[PDB]
Amino acid sequence: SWDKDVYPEPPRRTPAPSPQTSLPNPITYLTKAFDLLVDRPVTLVREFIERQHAKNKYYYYHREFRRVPDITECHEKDVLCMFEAEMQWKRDYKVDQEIVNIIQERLKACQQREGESHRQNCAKELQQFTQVVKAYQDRYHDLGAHYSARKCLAKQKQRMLAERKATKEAA
Amino acid sequence: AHIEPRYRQFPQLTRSQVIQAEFFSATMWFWILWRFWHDSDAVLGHFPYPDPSQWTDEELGIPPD
Amino acid sequence: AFLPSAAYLTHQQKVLQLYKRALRHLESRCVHRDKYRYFACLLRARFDEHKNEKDMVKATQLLREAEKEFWHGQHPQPYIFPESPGGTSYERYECYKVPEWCLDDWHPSEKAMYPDYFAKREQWKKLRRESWEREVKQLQEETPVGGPRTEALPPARKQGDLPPLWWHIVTRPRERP
Amino acid sequence: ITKDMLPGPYPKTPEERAAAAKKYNMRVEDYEPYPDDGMGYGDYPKLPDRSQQERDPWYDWDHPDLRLNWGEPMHWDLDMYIRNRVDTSPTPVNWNLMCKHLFGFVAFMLFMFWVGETYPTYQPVGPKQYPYNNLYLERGGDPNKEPEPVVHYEI
Amino acid sequence: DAPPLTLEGIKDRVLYVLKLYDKIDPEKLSVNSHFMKDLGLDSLDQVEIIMAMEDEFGFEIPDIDAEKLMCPQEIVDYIADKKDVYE
Amino acid sequence: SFPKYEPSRLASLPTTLDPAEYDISSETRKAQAERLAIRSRLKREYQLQYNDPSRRGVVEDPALIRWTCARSANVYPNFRPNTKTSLLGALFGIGPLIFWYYVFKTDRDRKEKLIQEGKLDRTFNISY
Amino acid sequence: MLCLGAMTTLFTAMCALTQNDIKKIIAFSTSSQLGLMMVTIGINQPHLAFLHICTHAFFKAMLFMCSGSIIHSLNDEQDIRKMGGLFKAMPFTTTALIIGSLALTGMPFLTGFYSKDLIIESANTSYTNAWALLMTLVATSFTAIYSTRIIFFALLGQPRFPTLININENNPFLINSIKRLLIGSLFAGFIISNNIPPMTIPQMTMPHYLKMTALTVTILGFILALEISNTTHYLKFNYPSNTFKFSNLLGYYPTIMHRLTPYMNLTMSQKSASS
Amino acid sequence: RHSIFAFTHVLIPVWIIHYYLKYHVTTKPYTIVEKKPRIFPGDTILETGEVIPPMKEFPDQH
Amino acid sequence: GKRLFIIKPSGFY
Amino acid sequence: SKMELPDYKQWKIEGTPLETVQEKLAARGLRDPWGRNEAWRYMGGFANNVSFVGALLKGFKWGFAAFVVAVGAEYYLES
Amino acid sequence: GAHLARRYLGDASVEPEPLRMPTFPPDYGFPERKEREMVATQQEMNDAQLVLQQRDYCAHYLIRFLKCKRDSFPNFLACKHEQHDWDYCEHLDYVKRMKEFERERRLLQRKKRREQREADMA
Amino acid sequence: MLKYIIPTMMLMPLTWLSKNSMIWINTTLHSLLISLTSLLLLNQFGDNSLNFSLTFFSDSLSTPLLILTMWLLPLMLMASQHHLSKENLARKKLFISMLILLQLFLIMTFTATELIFFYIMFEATLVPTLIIITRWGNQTERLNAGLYFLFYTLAGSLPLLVALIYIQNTMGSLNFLILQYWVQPMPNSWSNTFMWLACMMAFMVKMPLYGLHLWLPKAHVEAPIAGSMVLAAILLKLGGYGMMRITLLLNPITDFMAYPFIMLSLWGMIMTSSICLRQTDLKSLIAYSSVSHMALVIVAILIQTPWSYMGATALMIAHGLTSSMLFCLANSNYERVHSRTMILARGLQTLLPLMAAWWLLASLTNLALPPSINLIGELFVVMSTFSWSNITIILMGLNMVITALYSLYMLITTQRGKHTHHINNILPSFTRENALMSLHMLPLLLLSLNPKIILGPLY
Ligand SMILES: CCCCCCCCCCCCCCCCCC(=O)OC[C@H](COP(=O)([O-])OC[C@H](O)COP(=O)([O-])OC[C@H](COC(=O)CCCCCCCCCCCCCCCCC)OC(=O)CCCCCCCCCCCCCCCCC)OC(=O)CCCCCCCCCCCCCCCCC
Ligand SMILES: CCCCCCCCCCCCCCCCCC(=O)OC[C@H](COP(=O)(O)OCCN)OC(=O)CCCCCCCCCCCCCCCCC
Ligand SMILES: *C(=O)CCCCCCCCCCCCC
Repeated sequence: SWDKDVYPEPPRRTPAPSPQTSLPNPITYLTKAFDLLVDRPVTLVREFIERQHAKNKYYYYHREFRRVPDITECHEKDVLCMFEAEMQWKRDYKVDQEIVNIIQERLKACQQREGESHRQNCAKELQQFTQVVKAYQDRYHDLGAHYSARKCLAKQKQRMLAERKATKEAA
Repeated sequence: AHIEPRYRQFPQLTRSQVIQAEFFSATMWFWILWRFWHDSDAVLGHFPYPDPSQWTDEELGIPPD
Repeated sequence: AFLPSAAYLTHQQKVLQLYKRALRHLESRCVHRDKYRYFACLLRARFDEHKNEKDMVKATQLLREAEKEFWHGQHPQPYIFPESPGGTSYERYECYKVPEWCLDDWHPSEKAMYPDYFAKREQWKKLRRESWEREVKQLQEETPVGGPRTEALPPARKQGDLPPLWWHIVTRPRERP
Repeated sequence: ITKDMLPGPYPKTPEERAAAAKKYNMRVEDYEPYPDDGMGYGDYPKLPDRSQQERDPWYDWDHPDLRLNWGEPMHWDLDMYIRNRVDTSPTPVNWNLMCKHLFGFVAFMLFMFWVGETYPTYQPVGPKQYPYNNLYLERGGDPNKEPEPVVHYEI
Repeated sequence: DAPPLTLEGIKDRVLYVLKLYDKIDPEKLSVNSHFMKDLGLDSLDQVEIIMAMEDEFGFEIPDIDAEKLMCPQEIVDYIADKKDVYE
Repeated sequence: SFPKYEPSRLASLPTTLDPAEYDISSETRKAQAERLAIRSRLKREYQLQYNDPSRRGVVEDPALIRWTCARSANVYPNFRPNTKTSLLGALFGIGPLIFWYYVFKTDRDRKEKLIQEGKLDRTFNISY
Repeated sequence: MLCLGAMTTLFTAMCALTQNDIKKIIAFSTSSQLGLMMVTIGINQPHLAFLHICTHAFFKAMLFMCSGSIIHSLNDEQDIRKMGGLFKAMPFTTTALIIGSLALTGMPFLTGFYSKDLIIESANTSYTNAWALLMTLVATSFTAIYSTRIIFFALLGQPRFPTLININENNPFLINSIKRLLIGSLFAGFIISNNIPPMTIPQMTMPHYLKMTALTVTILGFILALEISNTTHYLKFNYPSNTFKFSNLLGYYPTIMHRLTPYMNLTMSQKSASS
Repeated sequence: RHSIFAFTHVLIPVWIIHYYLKYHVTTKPYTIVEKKPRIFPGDTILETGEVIPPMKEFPDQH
Repeated sequence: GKRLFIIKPSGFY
Repeated sequence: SKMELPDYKQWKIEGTPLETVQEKLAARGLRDPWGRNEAWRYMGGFANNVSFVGALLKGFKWGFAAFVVAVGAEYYLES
Repeated sequence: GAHLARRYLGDASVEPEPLRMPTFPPDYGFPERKEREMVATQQEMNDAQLVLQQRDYCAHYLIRFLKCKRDSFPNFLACKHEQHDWDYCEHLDYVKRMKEFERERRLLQRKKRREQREADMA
Repeated sequence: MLKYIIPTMMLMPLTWLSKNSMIWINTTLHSLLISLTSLLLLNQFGDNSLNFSLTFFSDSLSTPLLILTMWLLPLMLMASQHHLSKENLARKKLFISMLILLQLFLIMTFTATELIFFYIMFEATLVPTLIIITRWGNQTERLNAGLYFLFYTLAGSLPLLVALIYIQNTMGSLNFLILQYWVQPMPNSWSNTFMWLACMMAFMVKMPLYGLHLWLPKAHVEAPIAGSMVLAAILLKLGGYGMMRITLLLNPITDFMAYPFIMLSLWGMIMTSSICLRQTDLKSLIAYSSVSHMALVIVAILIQTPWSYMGATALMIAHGLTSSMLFCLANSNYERVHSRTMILARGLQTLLPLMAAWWLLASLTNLALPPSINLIGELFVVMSTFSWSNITIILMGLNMVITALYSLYMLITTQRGKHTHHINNILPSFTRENALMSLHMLPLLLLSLNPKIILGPLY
């Protein structure tokens, strides 16, 4: 399974079976037939495979990239440090892409899970999506196919000069 | 025995095709008249449609001025 | 205008072709058999009225404005026979009409599926290869100087010889392969 | 194939036209080349601009599906005029009358749809009446704020 | 579908159509009864005979081959060639 | 009386409406006979090669080879630069390039002006 | 969507009225029904349009299968002017073709009722393009016209097919294949429309002329086409009009635009592009 | 080998697809997302037991 | 009975 | 093998609409030669075909009878 | 379809226009007019996942009918009663909309008679 | 990269020291082993390019082109071993050596760290292709085919030589890895304008650009089969590879200098597709289709968005496989009818059903049928150009219409209809020909299952 914090779910609330009519539904018998024919032997094969997994347990790891100096504190035309800064920025750009993808998955899962009441009961996910898309658009949009941490720093400096002029024209 | 072709005349019929044809045409007319006997409001009308001219003025809030 | 045997349609041929096209487009206009048969004998009497017109110019004139009458009174979608050109089943089975020479390129493990058939195909091709040079020398002893005149082929005149240029007419594929 | 059976330059003398018409296997008087105006035809014949659907289909053609003979000169758009493509067959109705009828019918239908959009049909009712101030919290309204009250009464 | 044709069947049906045509009496008709010289028919009547053959056997005979069939044996042989009977 | 048929490029005249079909003049007889002689010569020359048992290959058609060599190889050696082809080549060769240049340039100037002034709805656009 | 669907269901059902090949007529039938589906999408009724897809499947597949059984029993005869006299000759095909035609026209309480009747009842009672609704009703009449055209020239009357009868339909593959769609075209409209959950609010309150409208214009189309059918047996030879040449030559749009537009993309591609 | 069709084409693919969806698809987040079931006044939540209270009494019309 | 030989290309290869 | 044909003599057009056609052709001095060929379509088991209103009402008798029986059945069942 | 011809082919000032109406106050002419009771609670029809076109003043019959249709599976005809209740309450809501239309039509007729009496008197 | 250069050079003693009947088998076997080994270049990273040495590197753009190049050599050996079966043994080994030497120049054209070594290899690839076309070509005009091949590819590449040395003197290096970090913005001036033209027109010839494309429907037509395969599969793609390396240095002058070339490619993809609708020559139809598909790659490089470069590299790999298969199909029918006229032999499904299935698959991949990587490249380039300007969707969709039209017209004309009566040498499909078709199509179909390896450096 996965982490329930990063992929949140509301508590499951199913209603109880309240039959009214005299006719038996086919779906209880189909569910019990599917159980006794499929849900038990698949589980037994998974138990055997799980025992074979437990006979030799071994581990893989998540790689940790420590934070090197970024492009703002690298010298101009110094490839040894700005190579490290560029690799750091490219890994951060790919992780930002995956953050935006996670928030998209939250939004779409909320829309289907809420069904018809999705316009009301998914305002939180829509707010989070609008925030992360506005951040990603201010951070990486229009950098082009030859994007770099220099291009992103130049875009950030132009946007910061625009915000500084917009603040200075309001005081 | 399969059907043998005839010449310039009415072809040989099986009993089975004629009784199935009459059976399904009778089932069609049964189903149409049966659902006309039960529902009768999907064809003709579900409720009476009121006439807006026949309505009074007091239920519509009309002060006579 | 465009024929295999001759180069032109005669006047009598154009009269008969207009008669046939007029009856077919009439039957397209006149779907039911009895009503067609009524108007078809009316149209047949309209043709047979000027059957004996001795002036060739007057006959050509009546044929020409009869073509005009027909072009005004034709059916927009005439009934085409299905295997006739323009029909619904025309050239439908041509994808099954594999030519005869493809049998020669079979592997011998599938030529052994039909021993009598290819044992007969060998003597058919034998008959063709001993008829070919004799029918070619038949063609060059009868063709006039300057080439042939019409596209009509001469028959075999002797005994023992086969008609010239016969292989792709005798060994053509069937209409239902 | 040899050099004097290939397409060559535009003939200007009658004997060059005769050698060209003998090359393309047709009569000299029926041999009409394209007009020499730089369109790149050379001495190539101008076949009378028909499709292959008009050809006599009961003839024993050399090429049946093309309705074409062996050695007969081909039109410059022979691949265009096949029966898998553009048909130039004669129609029962004239071309101009077909264009008039089709354009008039399409333009009249479009005009009448626009006029019916200008004069729509409806029913003798008011708008549909929705609770909770026209379903404000259901249409995605923000719950920190509060809209105007849309109050519906009996009638 | 589509039962096979024979020369006997085509011959029977062509003579059957030509015995239902009022301008031919049924005793003078034979397999080699030429329509113009023997039976006293017209060219137009022979055209209607070809059209009756077309309506009988469900295919068009072209006019260049319609205008050369002048006896019922040639009509039977032509339908035999166009339908490939005795396969 | 009857509507006369109007022959166009995409609907030619039928043979049953052509006035020059019914000419019994002897020049038409000689022309049809000479065309029949040429067609019969080519037909016999085809089916002599076509019915040959010794042939296993392609009956080559010089009209087809000549057609392809006309459609490909004989375009530049019989081109002459004159007024008609020059106005057609400038009218149709550089014409649409200039037209789409002005269209796409106007569209991109308008869109860049709307973006650098902050008006174009670009909220969720992060894939480009 | 409303204007385009109304234009489609007008033009195709009007072109269907004088075609002669039966498969062409059923193709114009299914294109007119798709135009009706486009109409009922355009009036914000998507679930009625999808219910009409699920309804239309049964009887239009059954009508093509009955036409195929007729074509196979007449040796690739696909033209309705060489048909007829097939009421007792092909009784199961006659039965299923009549049931499919009645489901197409909107017979009460067959499969086509539960979709098409509610489509017209929702197309009347909405803020709608009025000309689109009027052309929809004209198309509703035209469906009955070509349905009885198919029944008349295909089944009624006396034979017109050639003399060798090869009429045979007694194979359980053909019988069961038309039979299960026949059971579908009888019952599946009721079954599906009473199994589907309500997704819109249906307009069930409307005046009497506006409730009976689809049925009335359908029966009037039946009556007018019965007049058209009875005026065929007469011994009158009418010269063709321009309406007949419009509806018989496909509306002239598969004639001009299949000659004019393929002329330009094939000649400009050489005389202005290649050469 | 009498109902080998319903074994080999159904009951083995149901096993394969059920093992797949059960231990490789639903073990991944948001892959099979289900619309939550429809709660009415009068139901009972099978996870809690709280009976959803019924509606207000109707201003009866007939 | 009266079965007919069907000419088809070489399906061996 | 052999397919037998019915006799050619039986297709007389007396009793067909071809009789009416030959009467209206004899009204103007004409004689129809192609009646007996088309006589079989208007004779035998193809003669007297139904009209359209009877073609719709195929099975209406048995269907209405089963309708009455089943309505009486659900009328006697409910008590 | 007579009011269509009364708005299009006659005068348009007296017929109530469909797009922007009611143009009169709801208290104009009514002594002590009462609101419409909303029977279905907002969280109730939020939980039953009703379509936003179906969240009108008569959604409680639709909730009971959907609950019947779920609780009577597979018998898909056992809830004709609640379906008729929902359809008749939709009929009554359509009647209320017709009454709003006729109210606006008679008040525009009142405005026409008012301005004609004023144009005759003053 | 030396572990692929050295086996490619050992293919020369492998082909010159073989037995006279073993020279196709050995070269096919060991080139298949080198292509098996070529998948070890897939060690790519999301941040860093696989930087081997000072001379060679391989990012995610050059890697699918290297796998395609090392895979194309066994397919050319299979394709050419029938028409050269009556060739002299020494000339046969010389042909195989020209193919191997061309592979050797290509696989260090794509891995050239430094751009003048890219230029030297990029112009060294001409001379084996020159020898193949103008030695083992077919008809009379093969010498005019290579003459306009050698003139156009050198007259475009000549200002590129001065332009790269001008970058060398100004920046200090032509290492692509150094110029990733030392690139300066190129402003608006006339000197920088002709700088941009000198850096771009060479690859514009090699793509080809519309208007500069006239070498291609003669160089592909007059070539033998291995020459046409390598020309349509790799040698056109050298231009896209060089553009994707060189537009790093040409910013932001590209953003207003690319407009006339975007117009040329967006209109030439309509023009050359219309030209494909009226080709009598099948190999010419495949050639003009190659021009029409590379026009989209030119547009996607010149608008320089990430989706555009992903679609352009996907479209280059997909079109290489598809056009190589189509030329091999055209050769499979040319080996039977001895003419490239498309209208000559028709109805070939009635005689060759399995080869007609391969024709159908190659035609469906030609018209970008989803979920092929043909459609992935086509679709991503259409997405990026719609983002570039919304009006370009008309030209894109109209091109896709004409593309499906000429693809299925080629299918109908070559495979369907009535067959030709006077052609009787139509052999059954050999095992070699179907092996060639399957080794084209099966990698192309498998790349739809895992398309991320052919989506370039910015996937
Ligand atoms: C990594 C492991 C992967 C394992 C799975 C494999 C994945 C797919 C690989 C390719 C599979 C097909 C390859 C063979 C077909 C081509 C040749 C052919 O037709 O031979 C006929 C022949 C049988 O026919 P026949 O009767 O003898 O002769 C035919 C006649 O001549 C008359 O010929 P015909 O016209 O009747 O027949 C041609 C017909 C023609 O059919 C058509 O034209 C219709 C196809 C188009 C429409 C339908 C599909 C549309 C797309 C949707 C489906 C894909 C996505 C589905 C997912 C959900 C939705 C997203 O084609 C077919 O029948 C082939 C069916 C499969 C078609 C796949 C799509 C092709 C369309 C073009 C590209 C589309 C985009 C790419 C899709 C890629 C999918 C992976 O087939 C064989 O003998 C097959 C041999 C074994 C093939 C092995 C394939 C694997 C090779 C890879 C080796 C390495 C990995 C190990 C895997 C081992 C697996 C065993
Ligand atoms: C929601 C809004 C809806 C708006 C709808 C109205 C606007 C669009 C109007 C339609 C425009 C396209 C239609 C016109 C071209 C039709 C071409 C065609 O299919 O021709 C058919 C023709 C064969 O027809 P036929 O002769 O009947 O065949 C008898 C069988 N032997 O076949 C041939 O002759 C073969 C020719 C092959 C090559 C044809 C090349 C034509 C390519 C046309 C591309 C059009 C691109 C449009 C792009 C629009 C972008 C916005
Ligand atoms: C006034 O007539 C309002 C009703 C809706 C608009 C008119 C609809 C007319 C067509 C339907 C009725 C047809 C009766 C034969």
